[PDB]
Amino acid sequence: APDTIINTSKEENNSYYCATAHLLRTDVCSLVNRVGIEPLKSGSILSTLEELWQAVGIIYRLYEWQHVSDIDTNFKKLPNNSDFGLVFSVLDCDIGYVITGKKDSKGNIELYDPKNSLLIENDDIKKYLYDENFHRFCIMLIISK
Amino acid sequence: EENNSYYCATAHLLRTDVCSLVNRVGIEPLKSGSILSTLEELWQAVGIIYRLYEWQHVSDIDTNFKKLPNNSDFGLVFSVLDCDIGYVITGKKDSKGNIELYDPKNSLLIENDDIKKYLYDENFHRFCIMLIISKSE
Ligand SMILES: [Cl-]
Ligand SMILES: [Cl-]
Repeated sequence: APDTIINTSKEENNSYYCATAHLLRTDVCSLVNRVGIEPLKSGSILSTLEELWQAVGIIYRLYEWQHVSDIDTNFKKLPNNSDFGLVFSVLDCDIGYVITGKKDSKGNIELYDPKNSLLIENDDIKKYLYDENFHRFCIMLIISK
Repeated sequence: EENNSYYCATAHLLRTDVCSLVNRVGIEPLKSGSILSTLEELWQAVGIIYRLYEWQHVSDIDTNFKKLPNNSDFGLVFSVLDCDIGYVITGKKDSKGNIELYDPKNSLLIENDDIKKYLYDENFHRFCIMLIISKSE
């Protein structure tokens, strides 16, 4: 349940905190006052994203590392009205990077990068994944809260 | 009752028993109709921190085993031809790198070589590994 917030600063405003707070529809202050300030567990953003979801009670299904060429095939197999996390490997990043996404009733995809306030809809999604130097990806589909 | 694989599998991995697990936790029902969902929700409750794997066919299981690091405890949720829901067993990759599987509800222990025979006998179709990172007994 949301607390009063100013988006806070330093490094609670990381992808994985920011992506998790958007999907739970809460804020990063509610996220640090419960659970705490999570360091990078085991060096993998995936591991720290997963264990942040375990801490806050998100029940998810995981889809393993694949090349970004076959991402629309994963998009097509997702159920309609579904929210999910998206961990990407990046050419100029030594760790992963997390964005959020949703599938609407009509089967469209919308992607949201909360840390950079970036919102992408179908028909701009291909250009975005290319512009962002995304290579591999891993989808975390929420089942329940 | 509470003699269910997911409770029994979680209590075997935690090095405890289900009755002292259930005064913790309570008796949580089948969340979302999913044995996977119920295992995840039971593990978050008790503090088992896991890495979730993609559902995969049982044929590709020896490769998943092959990539697991030594000294690993894990759960394994199976799809079963004659079961409407999943079934949970426990697993280990010890220091020497052998795989051992334990079905707690039916007290069965399976080691390498018998694993292909075992998974075929049990009518398992796909599977999903939950690798333990952290316990709090
Ligand atoms: Cl709202
Ligand atoms: Cl990883």
